[PDB]
Amino acid sequence: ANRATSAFLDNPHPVGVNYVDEGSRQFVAVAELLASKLIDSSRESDESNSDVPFVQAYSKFADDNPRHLRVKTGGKMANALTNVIRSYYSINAPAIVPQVEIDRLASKATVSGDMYNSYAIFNSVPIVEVLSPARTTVSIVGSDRADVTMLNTGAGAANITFNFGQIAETVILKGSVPFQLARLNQPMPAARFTYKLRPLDGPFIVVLPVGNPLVISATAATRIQVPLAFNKALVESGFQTAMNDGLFDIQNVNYYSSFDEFIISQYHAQDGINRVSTCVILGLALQAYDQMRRALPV
Amino acid sequence: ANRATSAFLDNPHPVGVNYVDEGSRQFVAVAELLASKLIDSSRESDESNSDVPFVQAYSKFADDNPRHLRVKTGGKMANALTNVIRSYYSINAPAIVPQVEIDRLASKATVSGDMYNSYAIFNSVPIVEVLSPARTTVSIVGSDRADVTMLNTGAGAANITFNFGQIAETVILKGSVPFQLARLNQPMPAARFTYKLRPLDGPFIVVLPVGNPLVISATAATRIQVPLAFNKALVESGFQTAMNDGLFDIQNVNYYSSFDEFIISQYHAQDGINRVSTCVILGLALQAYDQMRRALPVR
Amino acid sequence: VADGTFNSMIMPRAVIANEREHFMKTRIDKIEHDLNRSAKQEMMDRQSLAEDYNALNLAVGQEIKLDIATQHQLNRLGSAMYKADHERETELTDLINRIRENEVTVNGILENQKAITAAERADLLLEVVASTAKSVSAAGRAAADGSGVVPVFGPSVANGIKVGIDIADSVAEAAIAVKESGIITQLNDVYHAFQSVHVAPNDVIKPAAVVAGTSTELIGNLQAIYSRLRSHSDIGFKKATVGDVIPNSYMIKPVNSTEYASWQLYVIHPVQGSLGLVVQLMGDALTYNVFAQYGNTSASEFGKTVLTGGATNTALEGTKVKFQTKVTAQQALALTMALKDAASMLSQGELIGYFEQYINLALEPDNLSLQDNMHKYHHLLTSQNSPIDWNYHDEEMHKWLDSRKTTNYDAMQKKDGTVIADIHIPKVFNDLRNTTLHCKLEGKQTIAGYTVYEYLIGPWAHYGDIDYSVVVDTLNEETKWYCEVIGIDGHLLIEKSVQHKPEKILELTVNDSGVTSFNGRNHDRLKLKVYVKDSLSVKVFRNWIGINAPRVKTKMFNDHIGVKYDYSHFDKNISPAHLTLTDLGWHTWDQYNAGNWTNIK
Amino acid sequence: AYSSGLSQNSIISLTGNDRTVADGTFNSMIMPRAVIANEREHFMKTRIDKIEHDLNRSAKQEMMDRQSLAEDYNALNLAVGQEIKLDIATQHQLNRLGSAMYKADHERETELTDLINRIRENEVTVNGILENQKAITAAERADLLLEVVASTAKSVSAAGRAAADGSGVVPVFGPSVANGIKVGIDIADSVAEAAIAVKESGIITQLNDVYHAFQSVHVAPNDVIKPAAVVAGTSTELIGNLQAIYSRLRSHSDIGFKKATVGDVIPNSYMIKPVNSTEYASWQLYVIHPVQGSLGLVVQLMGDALTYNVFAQYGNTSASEFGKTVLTGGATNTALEGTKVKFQTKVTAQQALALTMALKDAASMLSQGELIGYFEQYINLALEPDNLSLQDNMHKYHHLLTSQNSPIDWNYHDEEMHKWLDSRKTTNYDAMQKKDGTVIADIHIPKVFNDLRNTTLHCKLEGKQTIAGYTVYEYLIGPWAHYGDIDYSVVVDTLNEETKWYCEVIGIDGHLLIEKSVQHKPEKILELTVNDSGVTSFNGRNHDRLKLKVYVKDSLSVKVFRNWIGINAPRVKTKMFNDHIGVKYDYSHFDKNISPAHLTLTDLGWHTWDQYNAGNWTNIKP
Repeated sequence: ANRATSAFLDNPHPVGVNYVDEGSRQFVAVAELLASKLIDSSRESDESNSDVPFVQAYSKFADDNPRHLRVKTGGKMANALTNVIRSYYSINAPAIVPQVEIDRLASKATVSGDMYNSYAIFNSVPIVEVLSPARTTVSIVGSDRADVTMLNTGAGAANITFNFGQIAETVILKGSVPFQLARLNQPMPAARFTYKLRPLDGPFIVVLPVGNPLVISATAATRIQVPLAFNKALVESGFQTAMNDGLFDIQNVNYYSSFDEFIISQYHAQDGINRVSTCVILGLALQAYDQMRRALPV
Repeated sequence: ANRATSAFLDNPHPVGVNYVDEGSRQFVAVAELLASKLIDSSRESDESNSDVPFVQAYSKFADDNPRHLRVKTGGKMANALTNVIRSYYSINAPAIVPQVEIDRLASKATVSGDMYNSYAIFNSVPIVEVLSPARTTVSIVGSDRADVTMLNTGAGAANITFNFGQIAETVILKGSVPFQLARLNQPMPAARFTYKLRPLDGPFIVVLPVGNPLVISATAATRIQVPLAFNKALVESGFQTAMNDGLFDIQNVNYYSSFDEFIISQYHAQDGINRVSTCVILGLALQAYDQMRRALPVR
Repeated sequence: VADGTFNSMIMPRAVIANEREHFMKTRIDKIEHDLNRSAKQEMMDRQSLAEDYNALNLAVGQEIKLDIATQHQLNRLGSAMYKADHERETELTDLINRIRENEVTVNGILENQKAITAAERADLLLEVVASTAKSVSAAGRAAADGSGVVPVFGPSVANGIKVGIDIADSVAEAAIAVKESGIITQLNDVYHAFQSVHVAPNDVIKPAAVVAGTSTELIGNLQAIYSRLRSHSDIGFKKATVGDVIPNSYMIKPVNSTEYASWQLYVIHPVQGSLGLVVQLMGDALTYNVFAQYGNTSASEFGKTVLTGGATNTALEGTKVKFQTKVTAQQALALTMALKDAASMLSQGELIGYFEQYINLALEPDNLSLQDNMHKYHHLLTSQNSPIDWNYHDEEMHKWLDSRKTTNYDAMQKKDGTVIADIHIPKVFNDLRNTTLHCKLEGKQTIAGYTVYEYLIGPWAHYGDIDYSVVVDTLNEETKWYCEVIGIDGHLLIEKSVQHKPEKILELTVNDSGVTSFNGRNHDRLKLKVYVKDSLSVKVFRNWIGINAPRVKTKMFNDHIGVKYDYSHFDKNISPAHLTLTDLGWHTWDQYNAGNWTNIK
Repeated sequence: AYSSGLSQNSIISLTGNDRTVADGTFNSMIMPRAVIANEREHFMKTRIDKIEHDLNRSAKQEMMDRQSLAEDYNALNLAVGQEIKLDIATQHQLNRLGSAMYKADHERETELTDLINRIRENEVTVNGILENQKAITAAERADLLLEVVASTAKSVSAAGRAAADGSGVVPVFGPSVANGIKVGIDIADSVAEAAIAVKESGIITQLNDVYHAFQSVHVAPNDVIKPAAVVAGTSTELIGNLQAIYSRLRSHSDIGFKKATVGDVIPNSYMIKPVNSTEYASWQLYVIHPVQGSLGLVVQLMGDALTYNVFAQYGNTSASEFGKTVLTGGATNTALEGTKVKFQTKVTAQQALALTMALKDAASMLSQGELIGYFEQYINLALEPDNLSLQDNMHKYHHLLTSQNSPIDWNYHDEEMHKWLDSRKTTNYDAMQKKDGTVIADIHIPKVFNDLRNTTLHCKLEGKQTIAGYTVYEYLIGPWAHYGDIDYSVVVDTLNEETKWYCEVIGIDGHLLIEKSVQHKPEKILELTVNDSGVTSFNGRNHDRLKLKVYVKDSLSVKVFRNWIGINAPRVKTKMFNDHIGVKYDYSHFDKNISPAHLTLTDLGWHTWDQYNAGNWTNIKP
């Protein structure tokens, strides 16, 4: 038999284990709150044609009054935020921020470090394995929308078994032409365009008739506990900025096209629950990084 | 001649016919307004040293004071919103919420029930049918971006007809290699990469040369009237949550990967003008559901 | 007031969905076919027919050998279909004659009485013309039905015939002989899905006289309807000829039907016709689609749609129940139009029951308004203002079938030898009226010890040269049998004495219009009468000089009105026991005295 | 009180949760009807069977053909103790039922060999169907099977089976063959030859009563294939289940004929219904006495409860028609008071028992009217229930009752029923010998008639295949339910004065070609000796059945006479599924033919296959 896998689920590198205490989670939450206020002040500064609102926001964030000759990097908070993002990604990235610096920056605002009081839906579709018989070709393309192309060159119909993992909550399959799908040892139903499946049910068998190729489009949705301040649009923008700014350039690390792939791949791995907990904190850090960098380009 | 169709456009199931009056529209708008305030109140209380803003917001929403050692479900408004969502999706779902309860909840806040204040743009590309000769094969894949792979195994060039319906306003066709496309009874232009089409112009004929396969990528834009409070990001997120929570689990109903596909499919069926009105109200309800459940998660 | 019990007792019943109602019907048709045609008799008479065909001098490539299994099976199917069709034409010609005799009373009936139903008008017309059959009800038609008009039963003909004879890489004479004895699996499947339909002139007079106001219009409508029926029957025989498996009708019903949400789908595939019908019943709404049986280049059986009446979903999922229709496509379309118009004032049970009964048992609905609308639509579909252009579709069906025959034979000629392909797909069995065939005449008239066997010469749907011959078997060792051919100007008497051998009587040429010149006058049909003492069997053979004679265009209403031919002379007889030598030849009516067509006088 | 434990699919009723159909709906139009209780339906269903019988078999033809048949039987030089004389009225009547009954059973076996032959040819694809389509209904699984084997009679529905039915397989109608026969003439203690001739012209009143309550049941292979495929891991197991079913059917057919010749009246199957039925208070009772069976069934319907009892048909010699109950499904009251309606069953005991097990397990889901209609339609019309889930359930129970692990065993009951029958033949003969004498007793209770296969019976053959002018008549030699020595004779009658007719016997390896020219008289063709296992050694190989083909010119009829050397040959133990898969034979060569027109002098005799080339099984390789 031949097995096929989604590209992004292969070999997830270990995540960092350093800044996960109660104080560190408070610092990340404080950075998100203060960076959001900074970007709001910059908009207000432009509207009112005065730099006074921005100066107040920058002083709170950077612990220093902005100076025209200086470059406005963000102060100690920006440097600390950049280093924790590096440490969160990989276990080989050193932790260079002292704990006394984290505690001092955590006291700038009063916020709870509760990272598990809300939820967010992630759209990366996990295809753990697709097993096909001989004389059949199966190709998997896509992460947000997985298209599986199957061609049958054998004498008779083939049975292709899909395994979507045990983590995803729902999966919706739509085919180019009607096809029949069922679980292990259930009667095959009539040809039908769209199927809705719960991955916990078990492996699913697709009967592939001989002839024109059949393409199945796969869309999934999984629920991950996140803080209430989480915003997926900001996290995705922050992920690209950090990747472009060379914050994830560490040896023996795997790269991903989106933060959705990173958290899902890290979830279909050994110690998935603990890995996801660190990934959520990284996402909130990237949310603060996106806001702070757009207000203070460098 | 073979026919090819979009997967999401088939067999649209009937949508609910209850809770679509003016009083019911006010309830959904009130629920959306009160759900948003609940989110901002929780953020405000988290950033402060007092829980008073959250206590007032939850009491207004749930009609009971929050309590320790309690699940913080959401109260009667949460139950009404959940059952109302079930009714809109399918006509087989029961309508159990009394109208008196809906009217009482709609009096909590003051908002208009306008569902036609503004417009929104939905990106699902409707390919109603692709008609190809006997020698060729055509495969349609995708909903937001439709890729049609076209292979000509015959001796000469083939002509394939594209029909995008009459609902969509613009469709942009982009090919892997330059190709030719023109209307019925019109001369073929020079081979060019991209085409802009108005679907009302008529069926479109594309010349398929013999040789390597030709893939055409299609993107379309459609305008559907929505209330001003409509937010596409929140509606789509709420759509996935309701499907995960089983609110759409009922007999003889089709399933869709996104709210964009759902509304476009109902638009293209008979009585589509009447069906989209109910779908828009369900969209605003899903917006309230996302805010309310993210503020008060339950198992 | 009533309790409501009698209403439920007269409600129509579903005769397709009910498995009890399908088993009972199939038995009766099988019993009816076996009684009139016996497998033992036909198989035993195979040798006699084979020698008769060979004794006819047919050039090479234009002769049939019933020693071949496929050729024999095709012939019995052809003879049964032709005999039933031929009998209907004689009945129609007689009916036209009675109407022309009483044109004055018929004209008064067609004009004065118009508020009565179609059935009532037909009954009054039949009584006035004093026809042999005076009943228009279903029971009366069944009671007054000849032996030959019984529809042929598919499985009965195909029962107990060897299928799938395997010889490997052998060209020996003995291997060829054993190969010819068997039949291919495709022909067995075709025969298992074949049933014929032959409508009676009494059933056709209701559509013909529903809007007619003159006797000429009524006669012309009758001729126009029967021209379409004969063309459809010719298509039916050609369908089994080519190497293709014919589709057969089926009904789709829900796997677990609900009390209040039930739907029915009917797919009619008339073997005698160029078009099919798809009917869907969802709720109280009826939707129909008329498709073309030709084309179908794809896997789907349905071709292009030529008439639309809604949206019909043929991809529904449910149980499949199979049946054979006893009505033509025109009749099925006529009812589905009337049901669609009257869907509001009929219940679900009436809609299903009326439709199933007509398709399966040729039973007209008991509703008077439904029946009147049905026959009004039947007249429209067979007139010149029909929504369907028939001549186009029958022509296209002919071209499609000949194309399939060529590609099926050429596909086989590659896979096996030419001889193997020839015995499996004959080229001499093209069309029902094109082929060489025989008619086993029956006789119930005896004039002075001479049994009279009547035969209708024509009408012709093909043009060229035709030959007619008789084979007479008589218990006596020596006899003298006469053949008389009657036209308009006069009749032609010939005398023969040869027995147990075919003998050519008439050489005829027919032009593009389908009209022959019989002794200086244009004729469209002739009558052949054979007189024999103590005869046992008389068979009439017909053949065309060239194989696959070209077609003649089907005649519509205006074609029949333009040319009028007298048929009153077909009634008179002669007495061979009182014949003389001088009376034997071609003589006209002015020679004979009034009432004695035997002596010149 | 029997718990099978078999898995059964859930049944969805047409009536709904209310358990009553809505007036004027599609469901009420397709509901099953009661063909037995309604007089209009039952009075009709008699008429169609009578028409079917008289169409295929004519009484006038059978009366005329009596003289020629007697001459042919006489020309078969049997021993003085085994002579069959057709001038005796009783013997002629028993021959008519025997010849018609055997012909139908012989035709069924011929079709079974062809279906087995077709299955083995496509063994690779048949295996693919069985394993892959594990989860599917029996009817759907079968429909795929007959489609891929490319066999005749593809349709599996009742209408299709009726349409593609031969003239010889029509069930025998008892009352028709008992018409116009003189019964009850008296000689008044006269022993003169003239008086004896009169006595032989008539029959006794008992035989007339037996004939008026007789109806044969013959099971088509296409119906048999459904219960075989419900559990079929491989194609070999499918073949074995086919043989197990038909061997049991042949055993029951012989028992049915023996009941007519024993000397006792066969009880009638009947139904008891209330004098004035009250809505929601009605009860139905059915008693089935299958003439072709060793067991009976009593089914009672009281409200929503179904109760059945399977009783032995032997040993009920004490003021009752029911023996001991071999299988109990509840309590059945046969003393119920009501009107008495008689019917003749068209299904075997196992089939009727199979349906009543499924009905009991689905009584709650189905309505009372559905239970009545489905039962009556199957029992009286052989119409399978329309409910696909119920139909699939019944075939699962059919397989269990036929397989080795059946709750009731049939070898034991068939053996006892045989012992009971021949014991009653001796008692009836002994009593009649005392009362009226040996000469009269021999007239009314012949000794030669024992069983369908034991008795010397003739089987007319119909031929439709013509090879270069030679009509082909096929007769299947075997299988046998007895061991001993058997003989086969072929009678040929043609229109020509001089004839040249050939015969051919196909074995596993090679075939034997012979030529004979004697016509209008029996001609002895082949001799066999079969051992205790029913297996015969033919030219050095073990066979269970052989193929016989007669080639003739301008033939009118061909008859095959079979007889055993010793009267009342012993019975081989009935074969089962395990012993059918234990040894494997081949019947693929039975389709091979020869061309007598091209036969030469040197090709006659016994020639193996390798002496010929590929094809051309008529001329020898030089």
